[PDB]
Amino acid sequence: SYTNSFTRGVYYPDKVFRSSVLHSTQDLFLPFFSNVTWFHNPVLPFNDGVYFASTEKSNIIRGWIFGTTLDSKTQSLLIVNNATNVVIKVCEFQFCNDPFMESEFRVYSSANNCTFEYVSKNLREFVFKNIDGYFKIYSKHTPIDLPQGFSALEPLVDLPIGINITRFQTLLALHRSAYYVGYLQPRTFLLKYNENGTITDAVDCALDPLS
Amino acid sequence: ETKCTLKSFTVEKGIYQTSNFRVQPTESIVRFPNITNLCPFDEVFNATTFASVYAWNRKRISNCVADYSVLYNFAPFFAFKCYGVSPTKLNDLCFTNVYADSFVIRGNEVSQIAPGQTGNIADYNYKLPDDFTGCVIAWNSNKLDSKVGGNYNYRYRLFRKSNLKPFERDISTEIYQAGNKPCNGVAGVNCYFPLQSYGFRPTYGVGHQPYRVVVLSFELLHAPATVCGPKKSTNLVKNKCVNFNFNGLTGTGVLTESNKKFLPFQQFGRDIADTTDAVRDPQTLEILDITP
Ligand SMILES: *[C@@H]1O[C@H](CO)[C@@H](O[C@@H]2O[C@H](CO)[C@@H](O)[C@H](O)[C@H]2NC(C)=O)[C@H](O)[C@H]1NC(C)=O
Ligand SMILES: *[C@@H]1O[C@H](CO)[C@@H](O[C@@H]2O[C@H](CO)[C@@H](O)[C@H](O)[C@H]2NC(C)=O)[C@H](O)[C@H]1NC(C)=O
Ligand SMILES: *[C@@H]1O[C@H](CO)[C@@H](O)[C@H](O)[C@H]1NC(C)=O
Ligand SMILES: *[C@@H]1O[C@H](CO)[C@@H](O)[C@H](O)[C@H]1NC(C)=O
Ligand SMILES: *[C@@H]1O[C@H](CO)[C@@H](O)[C@H](O)[C@H]1NC(C)=O
Ligand SMILES: *[C@@H]1O[C@H](CO)[C@@H](O)[C@H](O)[C@H]1NC(C)=O
Ligand SMILES: *[C@@H]1O[C@H](CO)[C@@H](O)[C@H](O)[C@H]1NC(C)=O
Repeated sequence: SYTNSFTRGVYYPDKVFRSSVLHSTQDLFLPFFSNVTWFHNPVLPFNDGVYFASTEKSNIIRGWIFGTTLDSKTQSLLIVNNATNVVIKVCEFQFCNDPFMESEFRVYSSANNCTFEYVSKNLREFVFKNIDGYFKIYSKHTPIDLPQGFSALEPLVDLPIGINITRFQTLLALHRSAYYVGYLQPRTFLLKYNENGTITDAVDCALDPLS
Repeated sequence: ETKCTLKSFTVEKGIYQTSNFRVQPTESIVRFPNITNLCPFDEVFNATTFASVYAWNRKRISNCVADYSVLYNFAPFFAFKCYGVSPTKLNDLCFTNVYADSFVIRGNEVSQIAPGQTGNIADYNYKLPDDFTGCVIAWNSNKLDSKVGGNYNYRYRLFRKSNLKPFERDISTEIYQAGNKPCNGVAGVNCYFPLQSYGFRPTYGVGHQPYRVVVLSFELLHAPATVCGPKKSTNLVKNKCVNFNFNGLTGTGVLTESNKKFLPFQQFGRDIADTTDAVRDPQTLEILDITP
């Protein structure tokens, strides 16, 4: 199905503190009141950044996989989380076309030429973007079909990869014993900054004459 | 100065603006970030066992900070020649990735590891392209890689059908066919074993003793931000008009202890009309106001 965001997918455009200052920015945002797919899984496009929310007290959503071909012959990213902790990784892989005791991981079958490694209810939003060989990730965890409210997303990671991306997927923990996808476009927003420096409200300046 | 400002010899009563007073700034404090993830040079230079010439170990270095002042200032280093880059400024020009090959060759063959050379080492085992950019280093290791009675573990190759191409590796062990009659993989006449292990001993002469080698080679294809050399962060002074450089933020002014609270990912603060008025010190992580 499809659902309507209300005011969702606002991230801090960068560092630099700031207080009460209706500051105006031009960037890639998720327009207000948008048409976000609903999923209850397949290869999607990327094309310009991605908003991505989810919900579940258990942890069924166990990371994403990115890239252009999602196989060998070209490089891709892989972001995983077993019951231990996050595992970012960048090799050339061979991905199951449907990749997903407590024994697991039928995700790929190849890990060649690795050029980057790393190891170590609920609503969990993420914004993924990829500019100038850097793959930026913003995120936010707010706990209780989406609802309605405002919550700005704080930057998490920065990866100087160089990787090309055109497609992405998701990873789920099977049964043996809900998520959305928006896209980002170049918009102009008006952000209201608190006195502690947090974004409390915003205005999308391409909605109605009032904006 | 008033007479000069008015261009006259008689000034009538009044009040005249004559010039300006501008405090002067001394010294230039250049702040920056640590080194953190650095180049683990302590392994490629200090392994207990080095590889052989025909099969040289190639270790690559990912995105880190490289401290070459540890290798330049350390040891005798019987030979140290850098070809594309000047040896001193190895800290201001950086590249996408570096590689550090290693092996153990004889003393009087070190002069063959260079762009445009010929010999049993530069044609059959390790060939450096004419467009080299890295910088070779080599030192003596007679006290480690030499056992009385012969050390037969280093195995330079001396027979091959053709000259090696730049930066290739050949570990095959087929039997070299010299004559015109095939030998089907057995020694004999006109068919030889292409490996000729060095007979290292301590009672040799310089030029026949083992000389470990490391060959750093740099590459910068298209990566914007990569491994780079280390910079500096002078001590931070306060309450004096100063010339400062916060990991990129270049400015001038008086620095003062703050009482604002950034969010723990924000570096500097701006005013309305967009001028930098606060920073965070990278090392101690405290907020400081910037007044002109
Ligand atoms: C190469 O490794 C050896 C041993 O791992 C290093 O020798 C150490 O030197 C430090 C500094 O004087 C001493 O505190 C240690 O006790 C030494 N180790 C031993 C086992 O005695 C040597 O410094 C290393 N060389 C380089 C260039 O890193
Ligand atoms: C960068 O290095 C400096 C030291 O060179 C680190 O400063 C240390 O900070 C801790 C606070 O957790 C103090 O307890 C230490 O005494 C400090 N060391 C010195 C020598 O002053 C600084 O923390 C490093 N940067 C980061 C981000 O950790
Ligand atoms: C989203 O777009 C699809 C495209 O056909 C349309 O059917 C659907 O009604 C749209 N949803 C909203 C909320 O506008
Ligand atoms: C979790 O997955 C990563 C992926 O490689 C793996 O390295 C790690 O060992 C896994 N955790 C455990 C406990 O095995
Ligand atoms: C990537 O892997 C393939 C197959 O393992 C190999 O042929 C190729 O040389 C590797 N890439 C590099 C840069 O070595
Ligand atoms: C990404 O793909 C495009 C295809 O149009 C290609 O031109 C570009 O070089 C690729 N990116 C990099 C960094 O090579
Ligand atoms: C954060 O903002 C609230 C309300 O704007 C304020 O009361 C508080 O003092 C600020 N600082 C905190 C919570 O550290």
